[PDB]
Amino acid sequence: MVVLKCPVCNGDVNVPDDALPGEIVEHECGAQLEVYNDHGRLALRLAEQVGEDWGE
Amino acid sequence: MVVLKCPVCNGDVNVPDDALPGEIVEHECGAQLEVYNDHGRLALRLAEQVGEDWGE
Amino acid sequence: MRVVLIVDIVRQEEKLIAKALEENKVQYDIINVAQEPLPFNKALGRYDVAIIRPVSMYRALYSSAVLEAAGVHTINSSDVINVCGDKILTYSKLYREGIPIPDSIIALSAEAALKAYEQRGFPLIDKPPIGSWGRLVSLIRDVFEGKTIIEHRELMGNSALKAHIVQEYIQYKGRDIRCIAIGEELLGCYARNIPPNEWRANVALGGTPSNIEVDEKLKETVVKAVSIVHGEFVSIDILEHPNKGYVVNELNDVPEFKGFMVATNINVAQKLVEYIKENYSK
Amino acid sequence: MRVVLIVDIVRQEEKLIAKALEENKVQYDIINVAQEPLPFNKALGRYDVAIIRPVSMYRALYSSAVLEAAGVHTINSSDVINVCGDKILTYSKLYREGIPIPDSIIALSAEAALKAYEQRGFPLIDKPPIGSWGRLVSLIRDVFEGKTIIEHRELMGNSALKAHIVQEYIQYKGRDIRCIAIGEELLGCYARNIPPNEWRANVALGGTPSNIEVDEKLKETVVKAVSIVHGEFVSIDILEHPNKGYVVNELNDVPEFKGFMVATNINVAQKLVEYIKENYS
Amino acid sequence: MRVVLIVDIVRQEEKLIAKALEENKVQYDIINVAQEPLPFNKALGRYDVAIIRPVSMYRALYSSAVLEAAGVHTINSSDVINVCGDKILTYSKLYREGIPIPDSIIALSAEAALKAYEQRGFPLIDKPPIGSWGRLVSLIRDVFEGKTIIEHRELMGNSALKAHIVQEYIQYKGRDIRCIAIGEELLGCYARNIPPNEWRANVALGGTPSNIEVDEKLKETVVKAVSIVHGEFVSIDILEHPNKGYVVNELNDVPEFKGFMVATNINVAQKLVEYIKENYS
Amino acid sequence: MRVVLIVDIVRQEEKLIAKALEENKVQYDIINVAQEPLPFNKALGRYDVAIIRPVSMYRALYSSAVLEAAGVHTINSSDVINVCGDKILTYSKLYREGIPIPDSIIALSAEAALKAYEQRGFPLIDKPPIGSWGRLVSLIRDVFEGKTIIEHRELMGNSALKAHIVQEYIQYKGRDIRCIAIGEELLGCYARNIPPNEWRANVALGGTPSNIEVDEKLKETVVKAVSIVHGEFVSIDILEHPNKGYVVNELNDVPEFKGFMVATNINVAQKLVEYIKENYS
Ligand SMILES: Nc1ncnc2c1ncn2[C@@H]1O[C@H](COP(=O)(O)OP(=O)(O)O)[C@@H](O)[C@H]1O
Ligand SMILES: Nc1ncnc2c1ncn2[C@@H]1O[C@H](COP(=O)(O)OP(=O)(O)O)[C@@H](O)[C@H]1O
Ligand SMILES: Nc1ncnc2c1ncn2[C@@H]1O[C@H](COP(=O)(O)OP(=O)(O)O)[C@@H](O)[C@H]1O
Ligand SMILES: Nc1ncnc2c1ncn2[C@@H]1O[C@H](COP(=O)(O)OP(=O)(O)O)[C@@H](O)[C@H]1O
Ligand SMILES: N[C@@H](CCC(=O)O)C(=O)O
Ligand SMILES: N[C@@H](CCC(=O)O)C(=O)O
Ligand SMILES: N[C@@H](CCC(=O)O)C(=O)O
Ligand SMILES: N[C@@H](CCC(=O)O)C(=O)O
Ligand SMILES: [Mg+2]
Ligand SMILES: [Mg+2]
Ligand SMILES: [Mg+2]
Ligand SMILES: [Mg+2]
Ligand SMILES: [Zn+2]
Ligand SMILES: [Zn+2]
Ligand SMILES: [Zn+2]
Ligand SMILES: [Zn+2]
Repeated sequence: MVVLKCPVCNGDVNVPDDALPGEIVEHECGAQLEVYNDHGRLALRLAEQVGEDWGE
Repeated sequence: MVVLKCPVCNGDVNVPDDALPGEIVEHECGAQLEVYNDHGRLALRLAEQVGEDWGE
Repeated sequence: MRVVLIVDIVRQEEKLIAKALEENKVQYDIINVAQEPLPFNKALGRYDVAIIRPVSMYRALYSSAVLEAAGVHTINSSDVINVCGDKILTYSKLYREGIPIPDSIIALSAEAALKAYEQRGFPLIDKPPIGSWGRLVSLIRDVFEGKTIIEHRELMGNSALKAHIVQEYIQYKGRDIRCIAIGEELLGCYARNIPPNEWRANVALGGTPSNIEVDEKLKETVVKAVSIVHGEFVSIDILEHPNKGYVVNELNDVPEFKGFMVATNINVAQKLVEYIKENYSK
Repeated sequence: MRVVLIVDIVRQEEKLIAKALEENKVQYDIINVAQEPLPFNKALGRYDVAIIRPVSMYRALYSSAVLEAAGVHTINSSDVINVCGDKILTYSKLYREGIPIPDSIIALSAEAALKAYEQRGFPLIDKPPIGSWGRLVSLIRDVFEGKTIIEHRELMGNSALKAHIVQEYIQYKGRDIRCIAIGEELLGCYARNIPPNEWRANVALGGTPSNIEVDEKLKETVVKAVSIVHGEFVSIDILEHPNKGYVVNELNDVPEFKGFMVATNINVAQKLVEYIKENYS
Repeated sequence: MRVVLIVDIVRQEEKLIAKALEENKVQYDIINVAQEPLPFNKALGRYDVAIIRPVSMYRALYSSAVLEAAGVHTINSSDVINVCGDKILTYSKLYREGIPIPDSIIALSAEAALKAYEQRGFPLIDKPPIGSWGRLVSLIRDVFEGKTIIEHRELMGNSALKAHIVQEYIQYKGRDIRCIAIGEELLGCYARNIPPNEWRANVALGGTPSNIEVDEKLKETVVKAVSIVHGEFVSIDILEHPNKGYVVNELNDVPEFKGFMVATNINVAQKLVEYIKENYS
Repeated sequence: MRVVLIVDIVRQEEKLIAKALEENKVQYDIINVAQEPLPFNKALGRYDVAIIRPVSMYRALYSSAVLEAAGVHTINSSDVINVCGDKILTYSKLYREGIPIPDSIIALSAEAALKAYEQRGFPLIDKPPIGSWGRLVSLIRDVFEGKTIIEHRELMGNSALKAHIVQEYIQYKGRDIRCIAIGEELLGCYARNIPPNEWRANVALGGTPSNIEVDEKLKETVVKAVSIVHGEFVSIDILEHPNKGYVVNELNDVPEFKGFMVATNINVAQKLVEYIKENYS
């Protein structure tokens, strides 16, 4: 898979080939992360917190 | 007019004969108060603070 | 006919409507929905018409919905309250039908807001879809101001306040125009003049009322806008663009009218009660 | 036909919808509205249909409204999102048409909420009109519990969370019923079984899916409910009352369906894309 | 001697303090910190003593801090306001010195709060470290109630409200004990009796006053707690525990005292002004 | 000697401290306070020293308070976290001691904030007492911007955010100076350079590191400030002022130090572990 850096702990994050931009991945540091596209790169940033209007 | 007690500072509030229950009155202590009906009595409670959905 | 006047905070406007009900011999009750719960059943069907007057837009929306479920005709309706109380929903309906609105871009995150500023350039207005009295309507004139406003919106507790309406700044006359319509017919218009140290025209913020000549294009604009959204008793805010003329900025579902009255001398509460008697007598 | 899939967080449901669009050879783009702003102009009119999938109800609502302004047909529509997204508005529509709902009283202040508890008696359910996944759905069994819940709601930052739906508590089977409709036709139903230490059936809270038999009374209740609110792709939550039978509890405008698939073996994303192709090509 | 009285909303307490200042021939000014800003400079140094009385905790803390920067002695001091304003900080100081407190577990996340409920068992008290008038002090009877409370507090706008103080529920005398100290000397105590339909004693919530006799153990507990926090004009809340005896529940750094006055007929404002005249002239 | 390392989200800084503890043969445990509750009891007294590293200020504050209750020496202490975490409390201690700070006016209401803007004139900086990474630090250029900022902060859910620190805008070197002190001795300093399209120097906002030579005046200002707050492991932010020279802008009680390490090639974690070993064994 692809190896991306955690924007929180700088650890290594193994992101599956399954992953699409916008998917959530959990890292061992305790951070929830979102994958996004930066030009030709997949990258990770801090995921949003659950909003009071979130769900179905 | 009627003399009602401020629920904040215990001082005297002069409420007009105009007064309907639900009307707002300011007092010298800095409190915003709302007129309400308690059986045969007009009384004063602390007014609500402005909400993010308040207005037209 | 039995009317219910639904209130939370009683302002001059509510007092004037109650007085006009009394003066025109209309049987009515007041229910304060900040005090009394409302049941989903047939009990409230004792009222023919409900005049929806809470200051809280959510209280207006929900009291109207509960009364409608009992078969009470509400003014305004919950569908009108939902749409007029939300600037994005209002702009959607207006835009679709060819009513001119300010050139606008919607940004649903801090990231998207910054992109919107970058796409449009400065100056711009950024305001949320909910709010009244000018609250959080922000003039953004450079990237520093833009960045700090974005940060501030991110900390709001109502996630709808995190949606950004980013639009062209339209002001060259020092006022905006406020009209009122009853039964989808124009009642009147006046100018709210912007006070020193303000960028906003709201009477709540110090805007001073004065009269205007109402020309045909203005009347036609207001009438079409109100007909699109189907409001029975609504206000409309209009901006004047140096090239494009009249641009509809918003509509409001629980209109205030103290300023309207000083400028136009129209007895708004009397016109409303007359309209209700005309159309809903039983 | 050109389709746009509107997303913020991409969950398994969004991935399956994108896969179904691909496999059925539908041209589609994905716009992430947590990343891209949306203009009020005619540019978006290049799309014939938008599938509205943000997790944020306000994002779903507003993205739908912008796309509609450009003449794009949205699934669901902004009118449906607004109604199904709000339980008071949904109840109002359903009650007016004689669809059974839980016996409900609406309280729009702390004072009004305590009066509603007193009118109704205990036990009761108190939930706000906005929310999903069981969030703030509270079981109120005595006045101490009611008083503390009232205080907690008063400190919420979204004033819609301060509106109280105070309802009879309907549960004697240990589950609720979840159905999905596409095109105002029933796709299927299944049961969400309440897990230990819960009062709520949501799959998000540990609710376990199982299959059920769908009798004519259930089908007709659902179909009527969906018809009243005009949802194109919606879920419906049904409670079972020991005397009254099926009672409609809520409808949802951006339905999740992982649990629905494990129970029914229905390829929901495939069924959705087939519907869109058949109706909007 | 020149005194400054710092206020935002002038309650009966602040009016009674202003009156006592006037009647004891003390020169004084009032600054309303909801109206006037306070610079960090040497201007405020004209005051010998500040009596800090805003209703808002933040306003009391920050007005105290600005006045202290100018060399004004404040009653209470900013560090006392910080510690007494926060139950965790107060409990920490008290526990370290061996002053009895309710048995408490601190939980700093939703996950940790559920674990703490599991450790303690039901019923229990869960309150946040900030608040007055009983606000968000919850009697949790079972896991359903616990889960809904955790959920509500996660959605609040002040992170201190996400800290859970999980305590044994003390149920013994149907009251709590409210004391006042000035200059670390006990002024006196009275009882606040829990009214029907309550679990809380606060007068604000319908608590009704009555008198108690202060024994040596109560006096020592109160005075020792006050000296640990260095509080100069504070209230102390005490709970009677069937095994531990008197346990300290909290201290308050801007005490209300109309209840105290009704209960004891002690002129708190007069005693406060006399104390200041005695020690700061 | 036994150490406990208190964490919630494990950033590079926490990983480097853990690594340093093991490489230096220090007996240590990690407690994650986002996962585990902490009781007020004597059980935590098994630790000699606690290194307080949660990312949340309230988790840092309260985890420190509970450990201190058990008699554990915490780095930093709850008293230091309370003062360093709050800009107003920090400025108050520094100003009283004659340590230069930016010229500041505190406004504790919307009305007072507008008055303070009128006293200061534009441009000015308005920031709340609480926050990191430059959050809500606003450069106010005119009354229109000021009025909108006041309105926004009035709608926030933490009352501390309603307190405005209205300060002179310092614009001189296009950077700020960031120092670290351990045991109240200066470890070192570097410069954070403000990037294009910013008014703020934070590395988190794109601030770029460079080196400076620390002169005696800088060292004295930093050591004096750290000594006044009694901080044992803290960072210090200094602004260069064209008339005042070095002014202290803030202190941080859970300092990040990745930028410091890159800029100085000083092994901060190692020095910290050496310090603890040297003083608490
Ligand atoms: N795009 C705009 N251009 C110029 N002025 C605007 C714009 N949007 C809002 N305003 C000003 O701000 C005031 C309030 O904005 P409005 O959109 O009417 O929201 P509200 O519902 O808060 O009144 C308006 O009366 C007008 O003076
Ligand atoms: N009136 C009620 N009686 C019994 N259970 C209810 C009631 N309302 C909600 N619930 C339970 O709580 C769960 C979530 O409530 P629901 O109204 O569906 O809101 P949401 O949109 O959060 O899912 C339901 O699946 C059901 O188990
Ligand atoms: N652990 C407890 N056991 C029993 N009663 C409690 C406990 N904690 C609080 N209370 C009750 O709740 C009331 C308010 O709680 P308190 O902790 O004093 O908070 P506040 O600062 O809001 O007054 C107390 O007077 C007491 O009656
Ligand atoms: N009075 C001021 N004058 C000039 N720049 C300032 C001032 N206050 C803050 N800043 C800038 O903003 C940045 C962040 O502000 P700071 O007060 O350190 O808050 P934070 O705690 O969020 O880092 C500082 O690094 C500095 O570059
Ligand atoms: N809400 C409107 C009221 C105008 C009026 O009173 O006519 C405003 O503040 O401008
Ligand atoms: N939001 C629904 C999803 C059910 C499903 O996946 O079918 C729940 O949590 O119950
Ligand atoms: N805040 C205290 C005041 C008690 C008193 O006035 O003495 C209470 O509500 O109980
Ligand atoms: N929070 C600091 C970190 C500096 C550092 O890592 O040294 C900043 O953003 O500038
Ligand atoms: Mg307007
Ligand atoms: Mg549901
Ligand atoms: Mg108390
Ligand atoms: Mg800083
Ligand atoms: Zn990580
Ligand atoms: Zn008063
Ligand atoms: Zn408006
Ligand atoms: Zn739902």
